[PDB]
Amino acid sequence: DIQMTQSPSSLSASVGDRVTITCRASQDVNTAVAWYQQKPGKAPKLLIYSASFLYSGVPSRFSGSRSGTDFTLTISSLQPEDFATYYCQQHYTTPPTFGQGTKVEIKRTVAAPSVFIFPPSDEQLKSGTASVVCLLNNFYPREAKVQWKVDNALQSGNSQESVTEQDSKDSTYSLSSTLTLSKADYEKHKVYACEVTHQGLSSPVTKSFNRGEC
Amino acid sequence: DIQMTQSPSSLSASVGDRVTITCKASQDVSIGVAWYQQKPGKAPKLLIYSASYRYTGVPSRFSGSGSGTDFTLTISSLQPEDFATYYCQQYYIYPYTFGQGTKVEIKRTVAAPSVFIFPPSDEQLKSGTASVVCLLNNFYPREAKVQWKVDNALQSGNSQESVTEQDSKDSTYSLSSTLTLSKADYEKHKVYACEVTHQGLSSPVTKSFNRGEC
Amino acid sequence: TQVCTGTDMKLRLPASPETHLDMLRHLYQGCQVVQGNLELTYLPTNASLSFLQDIQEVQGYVLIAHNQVRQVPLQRLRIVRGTQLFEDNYALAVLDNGDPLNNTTPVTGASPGGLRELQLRSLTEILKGGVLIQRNPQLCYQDTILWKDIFHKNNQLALTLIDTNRSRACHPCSPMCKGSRCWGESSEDCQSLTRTVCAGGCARCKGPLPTDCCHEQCAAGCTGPKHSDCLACLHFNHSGICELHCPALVTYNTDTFESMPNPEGRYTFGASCVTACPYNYLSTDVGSCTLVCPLHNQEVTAEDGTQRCEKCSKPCARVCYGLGMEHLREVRAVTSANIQEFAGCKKIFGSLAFLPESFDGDPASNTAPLQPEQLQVFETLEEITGYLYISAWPDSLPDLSVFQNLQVIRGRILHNGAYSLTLQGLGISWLGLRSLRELGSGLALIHHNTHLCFVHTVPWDQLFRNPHQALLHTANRPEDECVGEGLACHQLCARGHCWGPGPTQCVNCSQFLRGQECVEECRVLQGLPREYVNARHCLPCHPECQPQNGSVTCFGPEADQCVACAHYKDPPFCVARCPSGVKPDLSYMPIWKFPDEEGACQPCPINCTHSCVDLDDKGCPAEQ
Amino acid sequence: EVQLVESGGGLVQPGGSLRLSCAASGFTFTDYTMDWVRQAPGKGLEWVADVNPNSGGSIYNQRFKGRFTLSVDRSKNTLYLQMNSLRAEDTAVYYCARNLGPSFYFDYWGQGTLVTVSSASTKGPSVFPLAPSSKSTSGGTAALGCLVKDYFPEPVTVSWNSGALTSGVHTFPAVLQSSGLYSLSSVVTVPSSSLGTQTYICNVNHKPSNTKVDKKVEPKSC
Amino acid sequence: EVQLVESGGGLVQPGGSLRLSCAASGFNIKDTYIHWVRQAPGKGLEWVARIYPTNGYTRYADSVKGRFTISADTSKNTAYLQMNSLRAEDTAVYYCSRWGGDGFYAMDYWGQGTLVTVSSASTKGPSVFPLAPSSKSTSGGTAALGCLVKDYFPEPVTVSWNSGALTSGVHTFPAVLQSSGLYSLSSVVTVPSSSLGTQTYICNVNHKPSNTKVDKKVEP
Ligand SMILES: *[C@@H]1O[C@H](CO)[C@@H](O[C@@H]2O[C@H](CO)[C@@H](O[C@@H]3O[C@H](CO)[C@@H](O)[C@H](O)[C@@H]3O)[C@H](O)[C@H]2NC(C)=O)[C@H](O)[C@H]1NC(C)=O
Ligand SMILES: *[C@@H]1O[C@H](CO)[C@@H](O[C@@H]2O[C@H](CO)[C@@H](O[C@@H]3O[C@H](CO)[C@@H](O)[C@H](O)[C@@H]3O)[C@H](O)[C@H]2NC(C)=O)[C@H](O)[C@H]1NC(C)=O
Ligand SMILES: *[C@@H]1O[C@H](CO)[C@@H](O)[C@H](O)[C@H]1NC(C)=O
Ligand SMILES: *[C@@H]1O[C@H](CO)[C@@H](O)[C@H](O)[C@H]1NC(C)=O
Ligand SMILES: *[C@@H]1O[C@H](CO)[C@@H](O)[C@H](O)[C@H]1NC(C)=O
Repeated sequence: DIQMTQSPSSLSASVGDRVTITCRASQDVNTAVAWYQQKPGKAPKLLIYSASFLYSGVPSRFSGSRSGTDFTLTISSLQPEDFATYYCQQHYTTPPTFGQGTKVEIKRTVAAPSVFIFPPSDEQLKSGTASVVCLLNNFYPREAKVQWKVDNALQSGNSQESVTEQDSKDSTYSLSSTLTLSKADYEKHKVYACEVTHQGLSSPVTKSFNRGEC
Repeated sequence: DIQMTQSPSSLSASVGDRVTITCKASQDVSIGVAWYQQKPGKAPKLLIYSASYRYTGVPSRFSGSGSGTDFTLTISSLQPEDFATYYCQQYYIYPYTFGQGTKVEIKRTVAAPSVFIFPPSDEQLKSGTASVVCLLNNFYPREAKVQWKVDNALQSGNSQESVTEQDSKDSTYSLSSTLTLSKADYEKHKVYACEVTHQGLSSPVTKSFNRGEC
Repeated sequence: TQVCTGTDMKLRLPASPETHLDMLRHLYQGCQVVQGNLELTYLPTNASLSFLQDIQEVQGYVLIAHNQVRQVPLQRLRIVRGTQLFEDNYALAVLDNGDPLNNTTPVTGASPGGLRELQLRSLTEILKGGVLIQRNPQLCYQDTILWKDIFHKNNQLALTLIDTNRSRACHPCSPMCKGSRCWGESSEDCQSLTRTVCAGGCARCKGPLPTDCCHEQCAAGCTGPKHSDCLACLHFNHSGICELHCPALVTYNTDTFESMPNPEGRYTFGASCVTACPYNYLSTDVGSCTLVCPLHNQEVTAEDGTQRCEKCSKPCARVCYGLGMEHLREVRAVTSANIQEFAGCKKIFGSLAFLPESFDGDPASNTAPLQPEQLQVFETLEEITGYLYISAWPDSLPDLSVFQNLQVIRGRILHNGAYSLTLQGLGISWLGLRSLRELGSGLALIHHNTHLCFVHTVPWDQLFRNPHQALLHTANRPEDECVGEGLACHQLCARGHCWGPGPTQCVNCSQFLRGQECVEECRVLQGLPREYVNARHCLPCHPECQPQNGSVTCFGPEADQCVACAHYKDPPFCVARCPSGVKPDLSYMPIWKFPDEEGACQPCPINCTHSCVDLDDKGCPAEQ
Repeated sequence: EVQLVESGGGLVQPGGSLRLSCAASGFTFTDYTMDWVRQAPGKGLEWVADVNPNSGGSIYNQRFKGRFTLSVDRSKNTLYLQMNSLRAEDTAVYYCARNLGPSFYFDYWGQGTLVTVSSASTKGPSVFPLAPSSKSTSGGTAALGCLVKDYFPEPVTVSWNSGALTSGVHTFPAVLQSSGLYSLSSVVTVPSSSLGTQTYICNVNHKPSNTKVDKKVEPKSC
Repeated sequence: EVQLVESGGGLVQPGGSLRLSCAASGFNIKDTYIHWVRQAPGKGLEWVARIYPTNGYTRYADSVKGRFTISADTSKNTAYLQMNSLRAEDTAVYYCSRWGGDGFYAMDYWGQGTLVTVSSASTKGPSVFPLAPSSKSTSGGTAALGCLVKDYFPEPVTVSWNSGALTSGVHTFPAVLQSSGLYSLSSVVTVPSSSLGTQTYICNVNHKPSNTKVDKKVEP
């Protein structure tokens, strides 16, 4: 078997910057190396074949260079759509081998997210368990802490978080925080809050609401 | 209780043409149709099963189709041997019920009825009954309905209509209607008539009874 | 097994005496219940007849004819069910059991040929048919028998045709007998009455006491008055109980009749309830083991490998019928007419009879003898149900080599109720059936072959299923000269098992094979082609694999598994010539591909969308 | 050749009892669950029951669940429909049919047995005239008939002049009267000139009562 | 045009078996190859098996060898991958892939991929809660509303807004496993201030493994 070791998977760059992705084969591979691009949630598509020839429909900015066992996928001018996972697959032997993917994000301006609070609905209250949702969107970078305050207190070990993948246009992310409380204890207090602390926040921003009042 | 219905009630058609018989089920059955052909007075013969495939030995002049809640039998080249009753049966759920019937008869001229009337015979009068007979011979088609007029109005429950089958040579539809009454019922009125709602003679005809002469 | 199947031959002569006797012995050795008929004809003098002592029930009819043995022991027989009758009128026939009355002058003290006396001490039931006894010049006591006791009350056909002529002064019944109606002279041969001395309305009883009345579902005599005490169940015998029906194998709710499996369900086999059908029969959804699937039901191979009739949604597949199955029913043989239906018949239902007329013609039918080059119809055949009769083969064919792919023959239809094969009247030298690996049921006869070896070498036991099966040698070409000439297998043939001469036919061999021949070895490094081993088969290496002895040339079929391509590498494949590349999926060849220094089938760096006439020295289309 | 001879069909009182026997022949009996399907007079088909010989089980429509029984005598290839707890709406022709797959479509059918249920004894038919007049007819054609009334058991045969006038004669199917007694007409059209001299006789034969009656239908002072 | 259709994705239990079908439309499978390739979540792609349908040659990867099996039919013009003895790790998006016939061996035309989830967990219908625009969740002239779909398994759950006709300000979220083993998403949309009060919004959640299709309205 032949292994493809790729360049580090962090290549945050702005538009127009020359971006290089390095692929090294375990043994000699000749020029049988194809670069595929795949945005998450879709299918990969051949973008450069035989290490030298651009494929039909691919803008001329993309290029490929070969030297020994070192293959460099080069983008002269970065584009917002040029965010995906890139794989330098080889077919020199019977089982084709891929890489670990070079997650090429976009170096953009530090984005301050938009924030929202979602209490359980009336029907959701009647369900038997209340979910409090703290929603963020469009924050650059990714790093942002979220905390839950019940009577202005720490709430950890029960809150759960999820993050969206980088936007194809905004190049940012969106986070959801679910705090699930049984209505046996959800009625102990009256005001619920969530605080968000982000590198794009000058100060942590908190949103609170007094429960039960419509 | 899948009430498997069929249409039209009567399908009059000559030899060598195309006609259709529609079978629609009460509920949805994937493929559960068995089309049967029955001669007037003998055991039914299986024709179609699974709504498309013809039974072994059945002539390929016709073949059904459909599924779900709609099935059809389409005659390609009707022949004299195929003037008989037909049915559909759903063999899918309890309790595997049949259709209701659809006859096929040869079309021809639209000849008017030859209508005759009779008075009750005195042999019945001395027997304490009364029967009034109306005859309509050699008319086409069977659509001709008989209205039994008694004076200026009409009644029901005493009229039994007996129709012969499709005749061999002339292929018309002879018919009789019998009005049954008690002995004393006869001496209540004199005007007995039978009119025909037929597309033969332009207007309905009233026939006269021979009372005094006989 | 306690259940066997009887013959069906009626008055037809034996194929051979020394074969007929062994056939009878193999069919009725330890059998207790005889499905089908029971036929004894042309038994020579001093016949063994010991194997008949343990037969208890007969499901067809009993026939005895043209015998010279003085006594036929059938004591333990109890019931004759008369399912199918002899001449549609009789279920116990005993006729012509004596000397032909022509010359045959006996010497002093010599017993004349003929049955001396019937001895049946337990036969007290006949469920249908009658009795036919006549022309017995040595029989005694046949007249002093109360036959209306033996017959069943439902058997209205109590017609007996009995003869009394005899040439010997029979001894009187012994004084110990009651009613002077005795089977024989010995004291224990007096008839036991079980239908004329019973209580009011009792079909059977132990004796003349009103408490001796049998259960309502016994056959003949009872040890006790409970249905588990019958001497023979009248209708069904479920696990030692006499019942009227085998338990149903599906439970239906009274509102929807939805099917639910019932663990205690039983299938019906003969007059018995069996949990699972025997090996050869087919289990239908109605709950009865059979042999031919009903209409719109087809054989399907089960997960546990069994075969069962399943319902067809679509029209069932075009099963290629044989002979005697559905509409070629009374058709005797295969002419040049019906043979055309046998094109592309991988599975055939029914027999294949071959009378000599097939290869001798019939002037009335305007049918010439079938051509030896007319047998290509039977080439892709893989399964036959029913027997396979053979009484004519071409001389141009030295054997029955036609059926090289027939894997299974099942004895669902036997020739005379006994035979699944037959090889009589032939001149062949071997068989060559290299794929026949199962022989469902019935004895296989190979009869009157003067040129035939390879019958003492065929692996028999590995094909049969039941102990009742056997193979019979008769008039076969002597094994002594077969060995002397050397008509046996060869070394690679495992265990001396084969079908004919030459290394082609071996049911198994130690080494590998290359399609139809057991090989000495494969050709991995040494050999004219290169072959890799797989399931002991020598698959040839791809041609582009450079044959490099000392190194594994190829690791499988495709081109990718070559050790090193002989000519060029179009990665990941080996090519003899680096082919002209193509731009689109839809075919178009602008060349655009040349081999590199080491054979890497590189693309042409030059591009010519206008198809430039100028061509580069490497073969690329050179830009104008 | 598959054939299912039905038998046992005959008159039986309301709420009565009968044992129809469907003797099968031409196929392996114990491989096909058999069905009883009744076609009433002038009606579409029904489905009474089905039986599996080996188990002896029965599956029927709910309406007859407590009144009909199925029995199998595999010794005689028969099949006994024990009909019990009868009613007026039981008169039908009981087609004994064969399941093809055990999935309730049938192919081979019997001729049927007209199981007739009514408390009406065998009765002699009544003959009445339908003589025409010089005005009762139209053109050169004349219509004259005989009417058969109040006879219970089918059938009755009608002929004209011992079958000498088979020309333009119509005999309609019998009609069920208030009781099980039936009635039908038999008319014929003749040339108008023949009315003067040609004799017209109507012969009615009833075999179940073994009565033959001849009647004269010539116009009497008409 | 060249299209590949993959079918057979859905929930399965450990030790079970499943079958995937790749049907090719717009081109003949008689002169190309077929590669089934896994996409393990959070991981790089992985090559599984190759089959040539003209003669039906098969080669498998070492890891999945013995368990999986592949086949094809040229007359029906498609390929099948039957997977047996599935493990927990085989949770993946499976992809069908082609090749360029000759002189071209890049995976030019891929499939669409189908999910296979092996977790020995039950299926629970999604519960929808309409998150309406409140007095404290607005942003100037942009009002944010949406639908909280909770407790569905296995993922995914297709959420459509106006049947996907309108895509302005649409932000679906990945499904996050809870402590209960059930995922929840929050389809959030943003609309103009004047937009509300004249056209109410509807969210259509479809959870195919539960076959649950719920339509809901979000209004003040
Ligand atoms: C058993 O008895 C003898 C042989 O032992 C068989 O023939 C029977 O005996 C004689 C010889 O045929 C018959 O009597 C003679 O018949 C001729 C006929 O023309 C007559 O002309 C003579 O005057 C004398 O009567 C006798 O009838 C005959 N029996 C029968 C029934 O025909 C006999 O067939 C043997 N088998 C039986 C009786 O079943
Ligand atoms: C009905 O079916 C049952 C089985 O379902 C039959 O029972 C079996 O009958 C045979 C014949 O007698 C028994 O074999 C005998 O065994 C004894 C003791 O080992 C041996 O001495 C005899 O020589 C003979 O081999 C067998 O054991 C018995 N199996 C049981 C009872 O489970 C039965 O015969 C059938 N018929 C009737 C009328 O019951
Ligand atoms: C049959 O047995 C008897 C006595 O058991 C003997 O005399 C006779 O020779 C035997 N038959 C033959 C053909 O040897
Ligand atoms: C041949 O026999 C040997 C042992 O006798 C066995 O191991 C082998 O599997 C057999 N081969 C075949 C093809 O039956
Ligand atoms: C293999 O065999 C060929 C002849 O078939 C011979 O020329 C060659 O030297 C051998 N060895 C190798 C390594 O090719």
